[PDB]
Order: sequence, then structure tokens, then C-alpha cells
Amino acid sequence: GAQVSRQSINYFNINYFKDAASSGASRLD
Amino acid sequence: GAQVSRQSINYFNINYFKDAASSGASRLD
Amino acid sequence: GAQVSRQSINYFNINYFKDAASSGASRLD
Amino acid sequence: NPVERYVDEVLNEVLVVPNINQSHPTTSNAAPVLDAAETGHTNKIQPEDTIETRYVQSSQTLDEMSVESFLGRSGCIHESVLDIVDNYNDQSFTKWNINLQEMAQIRRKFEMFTYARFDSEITMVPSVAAKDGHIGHIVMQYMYVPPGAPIPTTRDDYAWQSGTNASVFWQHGQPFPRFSLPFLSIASAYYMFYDGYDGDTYKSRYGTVVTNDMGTLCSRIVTSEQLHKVKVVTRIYHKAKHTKAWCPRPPRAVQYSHTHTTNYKLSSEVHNDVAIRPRTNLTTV
Amino acid sequence: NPVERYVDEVLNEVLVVPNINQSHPTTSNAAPVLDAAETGHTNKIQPEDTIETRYVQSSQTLDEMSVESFLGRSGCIHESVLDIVDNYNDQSFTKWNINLQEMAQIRRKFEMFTYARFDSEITMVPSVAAKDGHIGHIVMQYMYVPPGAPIPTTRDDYAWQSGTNASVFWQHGQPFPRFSLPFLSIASAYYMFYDGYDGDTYKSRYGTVVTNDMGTLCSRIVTSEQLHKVKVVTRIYHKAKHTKAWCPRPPRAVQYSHTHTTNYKLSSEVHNDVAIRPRTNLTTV
Amino acid sequence: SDRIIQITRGDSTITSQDVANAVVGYGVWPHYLTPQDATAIDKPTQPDTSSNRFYTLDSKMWNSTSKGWWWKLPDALKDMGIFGENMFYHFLGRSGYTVHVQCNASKFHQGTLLVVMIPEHQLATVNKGNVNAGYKYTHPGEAGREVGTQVENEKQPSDDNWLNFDGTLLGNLLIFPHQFINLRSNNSATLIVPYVNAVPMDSMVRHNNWSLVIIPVCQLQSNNISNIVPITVSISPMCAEFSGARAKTVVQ
Amino acid sequence: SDRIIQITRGDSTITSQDVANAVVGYGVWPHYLTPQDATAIDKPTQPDTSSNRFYTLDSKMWNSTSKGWWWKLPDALKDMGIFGENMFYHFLGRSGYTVHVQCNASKFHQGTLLVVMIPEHQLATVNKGNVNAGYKYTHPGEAGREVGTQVENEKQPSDDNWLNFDGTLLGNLLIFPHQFINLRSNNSATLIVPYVNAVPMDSMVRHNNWSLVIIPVCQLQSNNISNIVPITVSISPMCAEFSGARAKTVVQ
Amino acid sequence: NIGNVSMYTVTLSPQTKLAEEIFAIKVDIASHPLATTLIGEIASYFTHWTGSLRFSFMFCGTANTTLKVLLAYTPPGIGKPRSRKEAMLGTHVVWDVGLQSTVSLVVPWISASQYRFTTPDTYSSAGYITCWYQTNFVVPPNTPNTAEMLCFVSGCKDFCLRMARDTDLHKQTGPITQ
Amino acid sequence: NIGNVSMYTVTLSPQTKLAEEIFAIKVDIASHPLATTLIGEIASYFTHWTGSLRFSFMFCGTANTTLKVLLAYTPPGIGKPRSRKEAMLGTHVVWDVGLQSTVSLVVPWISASQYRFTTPDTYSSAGYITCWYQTNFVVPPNTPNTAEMLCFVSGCKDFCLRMARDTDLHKQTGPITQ
Ligand SMILES: Cc1cc(CCCOc2c(C)cc(-c3noc(C(F)(F)F)n3)cc2C)on1
Ligand SMILES: Cc1cc(CCCOc2c(C)cc(-c3noc(C(F)(F)F)n3)cc2C)on1
Ligand SMILES: [Zn+2]
Repeated sequence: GAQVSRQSINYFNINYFKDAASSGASRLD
Repeated sequence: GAQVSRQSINYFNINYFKDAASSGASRLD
Repeated sequence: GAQVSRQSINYFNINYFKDAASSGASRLD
Repeated sequence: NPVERYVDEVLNEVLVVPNINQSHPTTSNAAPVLDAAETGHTNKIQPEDTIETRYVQSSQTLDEMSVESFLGRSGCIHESVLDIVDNYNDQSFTKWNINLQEMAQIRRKFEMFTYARFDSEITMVPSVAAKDGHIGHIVMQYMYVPPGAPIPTTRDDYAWQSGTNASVFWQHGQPFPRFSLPFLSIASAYYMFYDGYDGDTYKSRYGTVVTNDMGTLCSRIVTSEQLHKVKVVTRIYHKAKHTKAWCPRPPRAVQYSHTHTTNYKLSSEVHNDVAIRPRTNLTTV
Repeated sequence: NPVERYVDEVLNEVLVVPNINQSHPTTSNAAPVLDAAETGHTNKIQPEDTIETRYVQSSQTLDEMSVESFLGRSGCIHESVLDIVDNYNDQSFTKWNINLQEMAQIRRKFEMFTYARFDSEITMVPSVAAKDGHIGHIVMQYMYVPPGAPIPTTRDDYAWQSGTNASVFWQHGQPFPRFSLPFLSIASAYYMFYDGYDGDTYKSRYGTVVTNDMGTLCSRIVTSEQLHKVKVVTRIYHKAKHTKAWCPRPPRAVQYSHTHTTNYKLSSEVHNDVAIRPRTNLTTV
Repeated sequence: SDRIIQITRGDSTITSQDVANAVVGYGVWPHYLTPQDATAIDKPTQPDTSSNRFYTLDSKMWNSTSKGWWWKLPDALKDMGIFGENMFYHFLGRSGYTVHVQCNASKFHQGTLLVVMIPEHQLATVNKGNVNAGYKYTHPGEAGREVGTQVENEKQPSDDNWLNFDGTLLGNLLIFPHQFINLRSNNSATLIVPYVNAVPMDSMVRHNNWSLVIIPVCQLQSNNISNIVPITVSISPMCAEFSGARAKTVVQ
Repeated sequence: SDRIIQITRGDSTITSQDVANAVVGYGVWPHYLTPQDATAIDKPTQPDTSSNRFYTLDSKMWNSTSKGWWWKLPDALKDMGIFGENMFYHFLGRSGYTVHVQCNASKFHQGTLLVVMIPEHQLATVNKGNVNAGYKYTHPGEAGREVGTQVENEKQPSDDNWLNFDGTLLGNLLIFPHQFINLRSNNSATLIVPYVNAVPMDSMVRHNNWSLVIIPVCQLQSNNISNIVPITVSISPMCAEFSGARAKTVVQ
Repeated sequence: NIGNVSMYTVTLSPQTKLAEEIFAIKVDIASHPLATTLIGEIASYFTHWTGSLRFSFMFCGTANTTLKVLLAYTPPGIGKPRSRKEAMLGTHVVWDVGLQSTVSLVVPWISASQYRFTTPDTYSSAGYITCWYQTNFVVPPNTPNTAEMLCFVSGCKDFCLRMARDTDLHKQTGPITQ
Repeated sequence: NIGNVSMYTVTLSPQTKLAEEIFAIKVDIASHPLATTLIGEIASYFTHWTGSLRFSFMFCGTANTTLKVLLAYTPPGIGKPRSRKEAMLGTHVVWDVGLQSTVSLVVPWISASQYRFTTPDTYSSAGYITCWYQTNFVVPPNTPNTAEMLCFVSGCKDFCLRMARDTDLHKQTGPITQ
């Protein structure tokens, strides 16, 4: 599952696995 | 085929094969 | 994330990595 | 929210544990700490009832203790050996009567329930040992022979055609083979235990061997005879998916002896046969 | 705009630095350049206060200086060796008491904080050296044995079944293995330092060894004995993800001696033990 | 006047007419444990004014050759009234502190003390392999430790002030909550630190959260050396709470 | 069931399956001192659950010749955890109590104990002129006093149970908060008493507010005398508060 | 006693000395006297545990046998209590035997860290449970002068296990054959 | 001095010659007298730096000791100043010792390029900081004839580091064992 945003420039922020530890580097701020 | 949900954060829950035995671990509760 | 355009002929211009240096050749003009 | 549902799965907070509430000193003829174990019920007393507790917001979750999680990890269930020593035709193929009784680790876990229903994920780890130097081009064939189907008796038996049986061909250098199997019983659940026989005479068989026939796994080196001999060991791993279990039971306390039976060995000094460690006396922690 | 947010991540302009504004000559009894270091606070004077500056539009960003970036790079933390010399059964497996104290480069970075909470990404780089010529078909098994689980004592120990522990099988020729681990402490953060003991006697242990037990990493060559001996060196790399750090501290100034301790060696000429370079005198740049 | 201060804790009040402001460690004021961060489920005991008061340790003499002094908390208060009793009758304890270091001389004296509060100050041993500092050496009590004096036993910790007794350079200690006592400017330092740990409460007996380190970075000088110049430390617990009551623990 | 009871105080819980109800001395439940009755102006310390818990004293053996036993409060608790520490570090103390006397036998045993809580039980001396009971005799601690045993020194108090050790008749002790432990009916007694004094707080060391007196009015009898029948007392302070902190008082 | 049902019972009887100790064990869910209980066996499949434990005791003497016992829990940071006085200063329940044969003592979760290791590791050693005579074991004439007591254990609403691992309470030293 | 706290102090005293030099160091954030400071250590984990630096100095003589000092920053393209006159032609602060014991000199970012290398590389060599007597160190009678001065460093609001790299201020020449 992933978070889709729109403005048009969509930001498909996918998370391929079912665990939080699996995702990549965090966002800053 | 897969179940798409929206809120925006879409949860594309894909099932790549045509058999139920093929999918991954079940949801709890 | 990628920029989706429509007219129907959609131009999914994907950027697979989180850095600008990662993308391919630039557009001209 | 099916999306709110998803956030909980990613964070593993689907099954939360209750909080501890603040309690106060009490004086009454309602004595929760007193009860009767004879009833067969566990006293439902909680910490707030015996001591004065503070308010604590619990964050723990029970997700990992779910049956799906407990039985949902791949464990070894068999180690197949094809050792070429002096006769390729006789040593390049073999068979195994399928079961989940040969490896103690996963067997003990499933046997903590009386019945269980689940789908299976089989993963195979083949490893080719070069006894003489080279390994050549190893191609393996693993074939599932359900009870009743013809079992191959030579490396070129017609049964290897696999016209209807399921076969998985693996080529050395490629990823480990894997596939799923749906719940296979002719009943509604698999029997982890079975207090029954396949007849009513002194010679009738007893136990799960009567109900758990899963067929045979036949395998062979597809590659024809090579100058250099190899020893191929294929380890089979199993994992349960979409699991349901009924009637929990006491865990196996002594080593296993044989498949499909609860039989056990006992030495002259039994404390060595169980995990219980002898205490010096009642008051020696 | 969560899309405006994304453009900033791609360009790495999430944390911008302030601009320098134009300043002018001044004459007042407000003296910003004067202060008192005794207070324990840093004088907050900026360049506009001491010289006449021009207006400059800063473009620099602090993204790369974030804690996530500083600790978010894979570094080596261990080099496992399986060297077949004369006994396959004894030399084809080994174990390692997990920790992030053996390699100076990443250890020093994490130790610039007192506490840190993060998830881990482990990447393994296995390399098989052919001591006699061929390498055959090498298949490796890396198993995580959490504290308490049975540790294998032979290459065929039942513990290798991995009925519940996590194991990663790697086949030579396939990509480097990799996996993630969630924050593992029983506390809210990992202790980079710990001024405590596991008891109150002269024989109690001191330091992080008391709080940082991570279990053991057991590995073995799955492939059975081959004619040609090999030496397999597996290098483990670690990277922190979703990081948080608290209470920064002075960087390690002398070489490390042992794991879980701040102990150090000192020679007769101490200037050789630190990175400080002797000055000829106060005025020799 | 910004150079005067009065600190009241319980039945105690401390004053100074030459301060250099005050420091609040990490900008966080001490506070009681909240139910969202708490883990131990029994109701804590909060002695309030009978424990959250100033306790004055033994004084030390500062001379031209002094190398420094250090104390560990809560160890330094193990024998201080009700606070001390509470840390031994309970398994768990939690507390913040107001550390007030006192040292006066004259307008004709010079010298500078660096006063630092270090969290998790894990000491080192020197040239002794993997042998670590022994329990009794890091639990000196109110007497603290006078750098450059002890009789070398094996489990004796490092006595190198320039390496922070832990393998890091003295000049960088300023990254921790600190103040300076520069005789020409002030005669006291005040640090208020909150509870800092990776767990909400901990053993007051096996774990020292903070370490008070006082190093004279500028030698004490004057033309009247016969006049002794002492250094006195007064510490006041803040929001002290304890949990897991039982018999009193007896150490060593 | 009206003959069962569970009493929870702090981290302690006591039960009995054969009680004779409970008694609340003078119908007043213990409570903290209010600002209208208070006199000492410093903020009191209230240990809460670390002091308001059951403390079990040494057990006593009841036999066919026993004449009785007595304890004084707060003296009996002078060495009981945090409560004990607090009464010596402070000048003033104030507290109520839950006294639970335990004694079980069998349905073939008989005997009766009169359990009484006496306020200001000023003991007497017999045939010794104006010489009064000495301090150490009225401060036995948790061991209490076993009537009919002591070695006659001059400041030794009266040991006449029928005269209440004070010149009044035993039969009238029922005018004070009390209960009976009649072996055929109950195996425990429970008395909850509030703070009683002419002043809001007092010295925990020089003044004993209550006295627990246990007198066997009906001799213990059975046909299995070899089986020892003990008497155990468990006391729990309630709303304990202390004031006027300082160094710890050392007695005698 | 191992290999006998008597390994599950504790004998009580008329005492000649007061406040005698009856039993003492570590409270750690996977420590040894209770490692083979069901909750102990399950805890042995996980690395971390948290929550409160419920200990129950059932008296098995005659209906005419009386007794009062003190069950105490001693939080960590101190040795096991050497006397009843020392033990009762911690968390405890005074149990009076009567019509209801069973009593329960709850060992509250009192720890520095949110979780503890299930395997015997000092740092996360949870304390002890001791049992002492509060009064005595009394019986009328012509009645057995000894009686047994059964001990149970289970987890409270806040009990929880974490990080699955293989158990060391069971092994395989050879092939399991047909 | 290395291995002593005295390596952190600069001694001042009554001079017999006017305008004497007190100290001189390169201003490069990772150059050597200041490489081991906290900002220097962190800069050593990056390849590029930019921004202004804040240098502070605290006088530690008696309250009756007076002094005026000139702190100067010399931009690149020239050698270090050989005299006070030559030094004061650049950026500088004249510090008068008094009730406030500390002064701060800001070394403005004056460079051709937006960034500089943190490692000692001539092209991006940032200049020098020198200290000279503006007047003299004066004291009344019966007062110490020498005094110490402490020097601090930190970065201003525009300070920034770029391109992470491994440091050369720490190494490992052998295995770190258990
Ligand atoms: C109870 C209970 C449940 C089960 C099922 C165990 C799974 O056994 C197997 C395995 C391991 C493999 C196959 C299999 N199907 O196809 C292939 C292959 F040909 F690819 F190997 N192997 C079929 C079964 C029923 O056994 N006992
Ligand atoms: C502080 C602090 C934090 C940590 C965690 C270090 C990561 O250590 C590991 C590693 C390197 C590997 C595994 C691991 N899990 O599974 C496997 C495998 F079996 F695939 F290898 N290895 C588990 C831990 C806790 O150590 N100290
Ligand atoms: Zn070859």
C-alpha cells in the first residue's frame, strides 16, 4: 500500500512490506 | 487483482495468483 | 513519485529515486 | 477505516492489551483474592485488586502471539540426500513419505494444538557438494506423488513424465524453489493427535499414521551421469499460512522417538529425560 | 503541499539556513560582542553585529547534517571467517556475540550520543576464496539466535532447523543478502553508554555489556564436505533507519581497546595517542 | 539584580550574590513521571519536601596543584536523610536535581573551575585490558573522588582529567550542561537537571544517572596562599519518587 | 458473606474467612490533618503507600497459662520500613491504624481473647511510691511485653492484667474500641482507629498514642495441646504524615 | 521427587518454631522451578516478557485443618528475604485457610524497563516469591498431622510476550524415524 | 603541554615591549589547533564547509587585573600579519576586560567560492586569527603578575557542512576484542 498525492504531479510513496522497519530513510523536520 | 482503498493514502492489497493458498500471512482479529 | 498528464494519452514521468542526480537525461529547450 | 486497519498492521498494533487503572485501599467482605481452584476456572483477579496501583497506559500488543505468527515461520521438515557413490542409476533418485514428524522444532509447535487447519508454503534449499571437483550443470526434479499415483522405481521411470502430478524443476544457480499448497485433508482439519485405529483387532494401527497420509515426494537429478560424483542435499522448509488451531495441549516434555506416535524413552534417572532441573530443596532459589 | 514537500526532498532543501542581512556602523552601549561564558551559554552574536555586512541570500541546506543522514550509511561491523583447514565438521560453522563495538568507524559515530533509537538494515557480503581451485556450490545459512535460544554445537545440530528463529539462506552467485530489524531494546532507546552495574559487589560487571545483549549470530556452510577446501569470509554491514538520538557527547579521542568499555591505552609520550599535533609555539600557524 | 539568586527547596534556602545566571539541563525542568511513559504499575511514593531539599556534601580544598573532583548521583546522596533511606528501601527511584557549587575567594585571587553534569559517565581504566572500574570506586559517596591521590589497585578507574576519565577530550565537555566558576566574576554555579534515562525509573543502587565533575582549568593563584579556599557542593533532589518497596538493601 | 474480609493497604492484602465484622474506633475513619486544626506551618511529608501498609510483628505463643500481651503505638513500628525511618527523622508525626489480630485453632479448641485499643494508656507501678514506669519498659518495640515474665527492676510497670496495668478493672475495658477472638466463632479481630490526641501532631518518639492489649479472658483448652497456637499481629498505618525534618534521632 | 506427582506438592505441618519458611523461588517466568509450566513453556518461545503474574495456592488438608500463611513478593535489587519480617516488607498477601480453599497473590509488574528477557539474565531478574507461616498449622485430635498445598501460575490482563525464538526446554539429539 | 589542562590556556602578563603578539592560528575549521574541538571533529566528517565562525575568549585574571587586547582576522591572499599594525588592517575586535569576562570575534565568511574543503588544502585556506596587546596587562601591587585566557569556538547561523566522509582524527590499528 502507498500514499498517493496530486497537484498534475502525483507522489506515489510506496511501502512494499508490512512492517515499519522495512521502509527506507525517514523524512526530515 | 487487488483491493484499493482511499482516505489520500491508498492501500493496494494485491493478490498476484489465482488461488487463495498463494497469498501471504492472514490479517489478525 | 511521478508526474501524470492526460489528454487519452497519459505521460507517467517517473523518478524512482529520492535525488535529482538520479534521473535520466534532461528535456531540451 | 480499512486504511486505519492497514496502519495498525504496519505498526503491529491490532491487538492491544488493557491499561492498569489506579486503585485504592479497601476494606470489604468481597474477597477477590480468595476462590476455589476445584471449579476448574482460573481466578480472574487483576493487580488493581491486591495492591494499590497507579494509572498506566499500556502500549504492548499481542499480534506476535497470534496463532498465525506462532506457526507462520519456515522450519526444516526434511533433509533429502542423493549421494553418488558407485552407481548413478541407483543413487540419482529417491523418495520420501511426506510428514511433519521428523524434525522436533516445528513438530513440537504444531503439537501444542489438537487440530489445525492451514495452507502450506514449501521452500527448498538444494546444495550440491563436489566430491571430485566439478558439479557440472545440475538440474533437479521434485515431484509430488499423491497417494495412489505410480511411484518411480528407476531414474527413467515413465512416472517422471509428470503428466498430471505437480513437479518443480530447479536449475543450479537459480533462486530457491518455492510453492504453496492448499489445506489438503479429507477432513475439516489436520489431526495433530488421533486416539483411534484403522480397524478393531490386535493388529490394527494406532495414531496419526491412520489419518495423516500425505503421499510421497520423489526427486531425482535430471542431468545424466557426469564424470565427477556429487552429493546433493535438498532441505525442505515448511510454513503455515491462514492458520486456525483448536484445543491447546501440554507441550512435549521428553524427546521424540518416532513419527506419528507419542512413544518415548525413559532412562534409569528420569530427571535427565525432562527439562526440569533438580532443586536442592524447597527454599533454594 | 505534500507534493511541495516531495520536491524539497528531491532537491534536498528541507532545512534551509538563514540569510545574512545588511548591517550598518553602530555606536551604542549595547555590546553584543561582550558576554560571560561562565553562564554556560554560547554568546548568540551573529556576523551582522560585529562587521558591516551586505545582504546575502543563503542557499545552503542542513539536510545532510541531520541525524538520519549522519547515522544512515552502511558500515562494516563484523568479518566472519569459516576457514576449512583440516576438519570440515569443526570448521564449517561458527558463532558471533552480536554488537556494534568491534569496528571503530561506526562505533565512534553512534557514540557521539548517549542514547539512540533506530531500526537496522543488515547487508551481508560473502566472498568464497578457492584455496585448492574450485568452490563448488556454496550455500550459506545465517541464523539469528536471540538470547535464550539453543546455540548449535555441531554443523548438524538440531538448532539449525530454525523452527522459530530467523535464518537467511544465501546461494553463491545470487545478490547480497539483506533484511531489516526493528528497534530491539527492552528499553525506549539503546544505551551508547551506561554508568551502571548488574549488581552491587566488587565482582559485578560495569558498562553497556550489562544492557546491550543482542544475542548470537550463528552461521554455517550448508553445502556438505567438498574435495576442495574454501575460506568463506562474510562481512556484515549495518545502517540505522528512522533514527533518534539524545544527549550529544565528546567524540572518542584515543583508540578503542575492547567492546562495551571506554578503557584505553596510554604510551609514555601521550601526544602520540591523540590526534592533537604538537605546535612549535603559540604563534606558529 | 541579575547577579543575585535565592533557591528554595523544602526547608532549605541557598543564596549567592555573585552568580552567572543558572542552567537548565537540556532546557527541560524536572517533573514527575506521567502515566503514558510509566511502566511499573504500583503507586509511587513521593516524599516531597522531606527529600526534595538541599543536602551539603563534604567540602574540598582547592590549591595550586588540584587536578579536580567528581561525584556520582544518586550515589553521593546515599546517606542523606529521607532521600537516602528511600533509595535503599525501594527497587526503583527517579529524580531530578539542583546542583549548587560554591567557592568564594577575593578580588585579588584568580582561578577557574569547569562545573559539568555528565549523563551516563561510564569511566575507563587505563592500560589494564578489558578490566573495568569496580563498583566501590564509582560509589565514593559524599566524599566523592579527589583526582590524583588514590592507591593504585587494579579496578581503579582512570584519573586523567584531560581525557575526561573516559577517553574523550576535556575541552569538549561543554557539550554537556555546565557552568564555570571564574573567581573574578562569580562565586557559585547552579545547574538544574531533569531525569535523563532510556527507562522511566531505575535502580538507585546499581545505576548512576549523572556525574558531577569539577576541573580547575585555570590554576588558583593569589598572594595570600595560606588562606584556604574550599569548594562546597549542595545538591537538592527534585520530584523524587520511588517504587517497589521492600526491606532495606545493604551494600558491600 | 458477612464472615469474610479482605483488607488492602499499599502493596499488602490481608484476608480472613472467619471474622466478627470490624470496628472503627469512635466511628471516625482516619484522615489527614486539615488546615483549620493544623498548627505546625511546614508542608508535611506523606509517604502514602510506602508507609501505609501492613507490618507484621513477632508472633506470640498462647498457652493455658498465658496472662496477656501488650504493645504500644507507634513504638511497635519503630523499626518497620519507611514508616519507622520517618518517625525518627521528623520531630512530628500523625497517623491512624488498621490493627488485625490473627489466631486460628480448630473446632475442637476453645478460648477467648479480648483485643483492645486504649488511648493514652498511662501505665502504673505497684508498691513503689511515686516512681513511674521507665522509658525503656514502655518502648519494647515489635516484641511487645509478655505479661508475667520480666525480671523485677524498680522502674518496671505493673503486670496485673485484672487491673489493666493502670488501677482500673479489666471488665470495663470494653468502653474502648475492642473485639473478642472467641475460637469457636472467629479467628481474627480488626480494629481501625483514627488519630486521637489533644494536639494535631506529636512526637512519635516520646509519646505513644495507642496501646494494643490482648488478654485471654477464657483459658485456651483442647485435647491436642502439643499443637502450638500462635497469636500474630499485623498493623497498617493510615494517612501517615510527618513534619519537622532533620537528622535521625538515636534512642537510648 | 522428580518423576512423581509429589513434585507438585508442598507439605505443611505443625511447627515448633515460629515464622518458619515454607518455600522460595525466583519469580522470572522462565526461570526454573516454573519453566515447565504452560506459561513458562510458551514464554520460552519468546525473548521478552512483561506484565503481572498470578500465583494461586490451594490447601489440601482436612476441613478441620486451619492455617494462616504469608505469601510475599520481593522486588529486585536485594537478596531473597531471610526472615518473615524481612519478607513482609515487600508486596504480600496473608492467606487464611477456610471454606474457600484457594488464594491468589499477584506479582505486579515492577521493572525499570518496559520488558525483561525470558532467559535467566541477571539485569532483568524479577525478584522472589517466598512463603512463611503467619501463625501455625493447627488440627484437632485424630487428624492427619501434615497436609499438601498445590501451586498454580498464570498471567494477568497485562501479560505479554515478544520476539519469537526457538525453545531450549526441548531438543533432538538423533533422527526421529518411521 | 599536551596531556595537561594547560594546553587549553594562554598566559598573559605585563609587557616591556609594546604591541606584542599573543597567539596565531589558522582559521580553517579543521586545520590543527582547532581540529579536535567539537565543531572541528564534526567538520572532519564532512568534505565541505561554509559560514561564519564565532571565536570567544574568557579572561581569568583577578577582578583587579585590567587589559585591552586586539583580536584580528586576516582574510586569505596574504601571509600572517607580522605586527599589530599589519593585523589591525583586517577584520578585528578591540577587547576591553571588565565586569563581563568574555568577548567574541566573528570570522565572517569571506571566500571566493561558496564552500571550502575542510581538509588542509591551500586553495581554500581561510586565513588567520592573531591576538595582540592593544595596551597592556596592568595590576595593582600584591596581585598575580600573570593570568590565563580560555578560547572557544562555535559556528554562526550561516555555518553549514556538506558531503559526508570518514574522519582522519581517529583510527583503528588492530582488532577491538571482547
Ligand atoms: C498434518 C499434516 C499436513 C501435511 C502437509 C505437509 C506438506 O507436505 C507436502 C509437501 C511438503 C510437498 C508437496 C509437494 N507438492 O508438489 C511438490 C513438488 F513436486 F514440487 F515437490 N511437493 C505436497 C505435500 C502434501 O502433512 N501432515
Ligand atoms: C545498541 C545496539 C543495537 C544493536 C542491534 C545490532 C544489530 O544486531 C543484529 C544483527 C546484526 C543481525 C540480526 C539477525 N536477525 O536475523 C539474522 C539472520 F539470521 F538472517 F542473520 N541476523 C539480529 C541482530 C539483533 O546492537 N547494539
Ligand atoms: Zn575446474
